[PDB]
Amino acid sequence: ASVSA
Amino acid sequence: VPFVEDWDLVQTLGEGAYGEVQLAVNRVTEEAVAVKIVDMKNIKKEICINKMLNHENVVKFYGHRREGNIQYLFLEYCSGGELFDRIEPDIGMPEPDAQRFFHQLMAGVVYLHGIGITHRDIKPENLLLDERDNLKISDFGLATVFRYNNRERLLNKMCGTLPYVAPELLKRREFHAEPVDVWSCGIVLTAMLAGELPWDQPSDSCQEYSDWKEKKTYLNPWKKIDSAPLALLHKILVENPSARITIPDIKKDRWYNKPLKKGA
Ligand SMILES: CN[C@@H]1C[C@H]2O[C@@](C)([C@@H]1OC)n1c3ccccc3c3c4c(c5c6ccccc6n2c5c31)C(=O)N[C@@H]4O
Repeated sequence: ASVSA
Repeated sequence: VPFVEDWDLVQTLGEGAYGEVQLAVNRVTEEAVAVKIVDMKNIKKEICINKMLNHENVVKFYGHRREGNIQYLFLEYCSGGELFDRIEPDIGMPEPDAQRFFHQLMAGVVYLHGIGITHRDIKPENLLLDERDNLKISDFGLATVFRYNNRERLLNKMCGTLPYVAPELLKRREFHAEPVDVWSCGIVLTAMLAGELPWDQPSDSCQEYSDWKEKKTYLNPWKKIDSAPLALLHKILVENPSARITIPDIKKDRWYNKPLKKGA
């Protein structure tokens, strides 16, 4: 899992 | 520089009915940050308050982002974990370490009150530590503004955690925000020095609380606390919020200013 800034 | 905006969620820091908090590591820089993820299915207020916070003993806010029904709040990561885990059950911790943590807690609280913000849920589980064991006040989900345009607003909503809540919250319809946080800090100090909470709640129906008001300090947890810090506690855990010691005076307290902890 990941996210963007 | 491509990829610098990518973050990998490598670990779950905390969960619960509200969403989750993940440890995120920057794909390029490897910088670590905490990301609170909330399923919109409150938030707006927490963000507003977080944008106001800039102090070494308060978790910093880096920004927010959302994708439909999910909000992502980027916050300073405190690898040290909860102060709660540094407390030995029924024991506490070395008095010098507790004094240092208390000093930092006061600094954070003085700062918050200075900008008119009250945390409302101060307890060891919400006080985090960084890699150098520096205390960071975290989770402003229950926080609110008690002073705006130099005008104080009395509170009336019951918020917090029973063992840490001030008696006026349960006995009066309205109350001043500041003495409430002061009280909480006193309960946190008790925990750090005795490794146990004095009462389930500060009400006359609670035997432990009645004993304290009756000054039976020969009972636990008071008997495990040295006379110097106990004297301070006698001034903080005062039922009448108007008579309770204020932070400026806590800073003048004897134990508060007693040399105990060697530098790192
Ligand atoms: C009650 N203990 C929990 C421990 C765990 O998750 C919680 C939900 C609580 O910490 C306040 N939690 C939050 C809740 C709301 C906003 C921010 C945070 C947060 C941050 C962090 C951590 C954290 C770091 C290391 C171990 C457990 C942790 N927990 C949190 C956070 C963090 O480092 N930054 C965020 O402020």
